[PDB]
Amino acid sequence: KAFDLVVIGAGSGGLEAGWNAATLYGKRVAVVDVQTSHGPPFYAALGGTCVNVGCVPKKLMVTGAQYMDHLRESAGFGWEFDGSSVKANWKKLIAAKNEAVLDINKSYEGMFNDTEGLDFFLGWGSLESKNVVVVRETADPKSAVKERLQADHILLATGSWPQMPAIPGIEHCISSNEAFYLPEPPRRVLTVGGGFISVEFAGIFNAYKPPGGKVTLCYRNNLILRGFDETIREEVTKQLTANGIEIMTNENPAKVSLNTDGSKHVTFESGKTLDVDVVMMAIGRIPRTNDLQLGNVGVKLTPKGGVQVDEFSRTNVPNIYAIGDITDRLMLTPVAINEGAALVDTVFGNKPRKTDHTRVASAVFSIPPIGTCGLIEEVAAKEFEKVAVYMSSFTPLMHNISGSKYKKFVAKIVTNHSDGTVLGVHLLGDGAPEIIQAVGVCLRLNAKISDFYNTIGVHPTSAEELCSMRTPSYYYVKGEKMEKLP
Amino acid sequence: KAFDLVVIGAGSGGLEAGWNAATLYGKRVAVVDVQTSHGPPFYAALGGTCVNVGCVPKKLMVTGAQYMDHLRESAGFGWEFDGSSVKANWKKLIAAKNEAVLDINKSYEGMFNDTEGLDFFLGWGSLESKNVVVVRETADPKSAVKERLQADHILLATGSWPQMPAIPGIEHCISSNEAFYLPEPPRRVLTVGGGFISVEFAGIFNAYKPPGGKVTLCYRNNLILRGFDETIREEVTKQLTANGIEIMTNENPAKVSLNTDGSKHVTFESGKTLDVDVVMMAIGRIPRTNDLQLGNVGVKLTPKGGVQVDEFSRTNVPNIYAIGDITDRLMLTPVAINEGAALVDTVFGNKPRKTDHTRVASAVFSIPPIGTCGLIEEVAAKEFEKVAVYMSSFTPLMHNISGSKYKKFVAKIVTNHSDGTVLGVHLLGDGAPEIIQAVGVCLRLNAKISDFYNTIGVHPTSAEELCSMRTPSYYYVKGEKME
Ligand SMILES: Cc1cc2nc3c(=O)[nH]c(=O)nc-3n(C[C@H](O)[C@H](O)[C@H](O)COP(=O)(O)OP(=O)(O)OC[C@H]3O[C@@H](n4cnc5c(N)ncnc54)[C@H](O)[C@@H]3O)c2cc1C
Ligand SMILES: Cc1cc2nc3c(=O)[nH]c(=O)nc-3n(C[C@H](O)[C@H](O)[C@H](O)COP(=O)(O)OP(=O)(O)OC[C@H]3O[C@@H](n4cnc5c(N)ncnc54)[C@H](O)[C@@H]3O)c2cc1C
Ligand SMILES: [Br-]
Ligand SMILES: [Mg+2]
Ligand SMILES: [Mg+2]
Repeated sequence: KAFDLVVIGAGSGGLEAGWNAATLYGKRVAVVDVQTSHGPPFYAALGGTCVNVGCVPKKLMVTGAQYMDHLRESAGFGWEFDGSSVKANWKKLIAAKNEAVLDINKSYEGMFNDTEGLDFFLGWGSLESKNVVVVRETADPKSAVKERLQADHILLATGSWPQMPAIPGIEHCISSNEAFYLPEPPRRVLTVGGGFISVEFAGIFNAYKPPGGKVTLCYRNNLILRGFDETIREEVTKQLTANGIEIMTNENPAKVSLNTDGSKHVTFESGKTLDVDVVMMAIGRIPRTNDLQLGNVGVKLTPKGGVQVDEFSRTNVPNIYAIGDITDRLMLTPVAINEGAALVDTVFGNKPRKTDHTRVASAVFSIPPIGTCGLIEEVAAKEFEKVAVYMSSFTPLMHNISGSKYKKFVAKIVTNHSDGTVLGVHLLGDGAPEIIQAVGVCLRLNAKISDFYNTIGVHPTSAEELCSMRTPSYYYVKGEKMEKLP
Repeated sequence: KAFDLVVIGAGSGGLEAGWNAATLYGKRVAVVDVQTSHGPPFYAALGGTCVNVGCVPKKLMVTGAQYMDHLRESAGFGWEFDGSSVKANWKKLIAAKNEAVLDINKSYEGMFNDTEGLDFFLGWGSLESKNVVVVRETADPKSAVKERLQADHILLATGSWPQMPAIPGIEHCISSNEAFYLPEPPRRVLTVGGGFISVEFAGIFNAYKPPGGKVTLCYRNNLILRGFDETIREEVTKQLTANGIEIMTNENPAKVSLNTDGSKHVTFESGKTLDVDVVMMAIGRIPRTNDLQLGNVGVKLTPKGGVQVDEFSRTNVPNIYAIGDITDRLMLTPVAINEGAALVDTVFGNKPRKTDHTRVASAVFSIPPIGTCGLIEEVAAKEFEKVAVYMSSFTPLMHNISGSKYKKFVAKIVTNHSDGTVLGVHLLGDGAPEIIQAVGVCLRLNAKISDFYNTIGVHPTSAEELCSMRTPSYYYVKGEKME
C-alpha cells in the first residue's frame, strides 16, 4: 500500500508515466482507473480516452468511412461493380472496432501483471491528503474505500469529458462516448460543434448513413475549425459540402424534444428547426477534476477549470503533478505521453526535461484530412515583423481521374521572412497526417524555407509540393496582409 | 539559327535547364525532342520519360491497382457489395492514363508557344561540332537535316532506354514502354527483373489481370530490390506473394518461343518453362548516347555508354554538359531536375552549385509501397565504426481488421551511433512515399535520432513510429552485426 508514485488515470499520460517510472527507474507504482475495458458505463477505461473512445476507434471508423470515397473513385480507374448492391454495415464496423479496443485493453492488463512493482487498482481515485490517494467504489466521496495508497509522488492524469450544453432536452442528445456504441447508423444526424470531433464524426456518419440519409453539422460561429489555417478551414468546409454534408454555421441548438416516432426535433436559437435521428454534441471537453476532491489538499485550478501546472507539470502542492487533458491545454495523446515521460525523467531519472508545447504536429481525420505543425499565419503575423506565406492549392491529377475534382490538396508554409525560419506548415488532402510527422522534426531543427526547397522531391507525391515553393504567395508586414513587400 | 543553349532531350532535366536558362537568366534556348506526344513509335516525347512512359502514368496505374486491395479490405469495415460483379477494366485505365499524359504533352506545347526565348525543335538531335547541334528526320545520321542550331552551350539530356537481353526470341518480349500500351490486360505475365519497374508493373498487372490470371516476377539473384533495406526486400517479397504474385528468384529467361496459340513459351536458364501472354523485360535502363554522334566532338563516355561528368555536370568538352539518366547515376526525375537547375545557376548565373546525390528521398510504388532516404545499414556499416539500427515492424491495427494481416509496416532508422546522426530511413507500408519526403529535409539538417524521438508524434499514424524509437534494435561494430 506504499508507492513511489500513484497515478490517478490509466490513460495516455498516466500509463506512460507509470510504465516508465517502473521499467526505467525500478520505482514502485500504483495506477488507478474506474474500468478495465471499453464502453458503458464509464466509456474511458484502462488505456484511457484515446484507446477506448478517442483516437484509436475514431481512426478505424474514419478508415471505414473512407471506403465510400474509394468505392466511388475506383470507377475512374476502370473498376466496375454493381453500385446498387453497395451497403455500409455499421454494426460490422462497431463489432470490429470493439474487438480491436478490447484487445488493447487486454494488452494493458498483461502489461500490469508482467511488470514488477507496477500495480493496477480498479475504482475511483481522489486525494485524501498530500501523500494518500483513496480508491473508492464510486465517484461518490462517501462510497466504500477499496484501498489507501501511500504516495511519495501523486500524478493526476484523469483527462477530460464531453461538455453537454444545459438546454431543454439535452437528455435526448449524445456525446462522442455514445456515438461509438450506436446500435444502428443514424439516417439523419446533427453533429453540434465546429472542432475536430464534430467534423470527424460528420464524415463517419456521412459514409454509414442508410439510404436517403443526411448529415448536418452545426457551428455557432461563422467558420468551423477555429485555430486551424484559414485557407484549410474554408476548403474542408467546401470538401465536406461536396461529399453531401450540410454545414449550418451561425446556428446553435436552443432545445430538443422527442417526436412521437422517437426522432429529435431540434429548435435553433435562430428559430430554425431540424428533425434528426441523433444529436451528437461535440462543443468541448472539460477537465475531470471534480471527482479527485482537490479541495481536500488545495490543488489550484485555472479560470477555465484545468489543474494549474508549471513547465515541469508541478501543481502548487509538492509531490503532486498533473499532465494531459486535466491541464486543459493541448488535448492530444502524444502531448500527454510526452509530459508523462518528461515528468518521470525529471522526478525519478534526475534528468529534468520540459515538454515543448510549440511546433506540435497534429491532424484532423476529416475526409479529406488535415495535417498541421506550428503557427497559423494570423498568429505568426502578430509575433513577427515580416511573415511570408508560401501556398500550393490544386486538385491532384488522380482526383481529376477519380471524379472527386473538389479534392484540392492544400500545402502552406508560414515563415519568419527576416531569416526564412519555418513557423508553421498546414496541409489538407489525402496523406496530410502522414506527411506532417517528419515536418514536426524539421521545425524542431529550425528548418528554413530554403532547407525545404533545396531538398530533392520524391516524385510523384503530394509531399513534394513542400520542396517546390520558392516564392512567397503573400506577406504580413507589421500584421498587415499584402501581396508584395515594401 | 544561334542559341545561348541547345538542349537535346525535352525531358525532366532538359526542360528544367531550358526553362530556367530562358526565364531566370534571359537566355535564347533551343530544346529538341523526337515526338510532341506520348507513345509509339518513340514512347518518350516532349515532357520526357517520367511524363510519357514513367513516373506519371505508372503512378496512376498503381493507384488503379490499389483498388483491388481497397475493395477487398472494405469488407472488414462493414462494406458489402456483389463481389462477383467486380471487373477491373484495363481499357478504361489506359484511356484515362492516355488523356492525362496527352494533357501534359499539350501543356508543354503551350509552354514553348508562350515562353519567348524558348524554342522547341522536333526531330533527332546529334552533335555536328562542339557548337553545332544538327536536328535530323530520324535517328539514322544519313537522314534529312531539319535544323542546324549554333550553340554557345550544349546540354545532353536524352535520358535512358530499356535494356533487352540478347536471348533467342527477345522479339517476343516487351519493355515497360509497350506495357503502357497493351490494349488488353494480360491473363499471364512474366515481369523479368527485381528492380522497381518489374515490382511496380507486377502489382499493376496483378490487379487488372482477367479471371484465372497469374502474374510471375523472376529475378536472377536471391532477393528482389537490391539497393533497398534488406528487411524491406524480404517483407515486400512476402507481401507480393500474399497478394497472389509468384516470385521466381534465382531464375532468368534463356529463350522465348511462340506456342501455336501465340502465347509465349519461356525457357529459364534452370531449364524450367512458363507459358505467358506477355514477357515484360525490366532488367535495366541504359543511357541514350548512340544517336548523339558524340564521336563528332570527342565527348568522353564510360564503357557502359554513359556521359562522363564532373560534379558540375561538365563533360571533357568545354560548353558541353550532361544531366539526368544519360550520366548513368541516380535515375530519378527530381535528381535530373536538380542537376539541370544547378547547371544553369552555375553556367549562366555564375552561382556555383552542384547536386547532392546523397540523402535523396525516393519511393517504390509497390503494393504496399516503399519510401527511403539515405544509407542502408550494410553500406553505413562499411563507412562508420559504430552503426545503430532502430526498427519497428508490425501489422497496423487497420490491417488486422481489413484482413490483409500480411501488411507489416516496417520503419527503420540507421544512425552513426558515435553522434546519433541519422544516415538512413527506410519505410514499407501505406503512406511510405508521402512520409519520407520531409525525412529528406531532416537528413539535409543532419538530424540525429534524438531529434526524431524528441518530436511529439501525430497519432494515430504510421509516421509516428519514426518518433517512438529510443533504443537500438541492434548494432554494427567495425562492419559486424551485434545483438
Ligand atoms: C473522440 C475523440 C477523438 C480523439 N482523437 C484524437 C486523435 O486522433 N489524436 C490525439 O492525439 N488525440 C485525440 N484525442 C484526445 C486524446 O484522447 C486525449 O488528449 C488523451 O486521451 C488524453 O490523455 P490523458 O492521459 O490526459 O487522459 P485519458 O487518456 O483521457 O485518461 C484518463 C483516464 O482517467 C480515468 N479516470 C478519470 N477520473 C478518474 C478517477 N477519479 N479515478 C480513476 N480513474 C479516473 C478515465 O477512466 C480515463 O481512462 C481524441 C479525443 C476524443 C474524445
Ligand atoms: C517505368 C518508369 C518509371 C519511373 N518512375 C519514376 C518515379 O516514380 N519517380 C522518379 O523520380 N523517376 C522515375 N523514373 C525515372 C525517370 O523517368 C527518369 O529518371 C527521368 O525521366 C530522366 O530525366 P532525363 O532528363 O534524364 O530524361 P528523360 O526525361 O528520359 O527525357 C529524355 C528525352 O530525350 C528525348 N531524346 C532521346 N534521344 C534524343 C535525341 N537524339 N534527340 C532528341 N530527343 C531525344 C526522349 O524522347 C526523351 O523525351 C521512372 C522511369 C521509368 C522508365
Ligand atoms: Br540478392
Ligand atoms: Mg505488476
Ligand atoms: Mg517560345
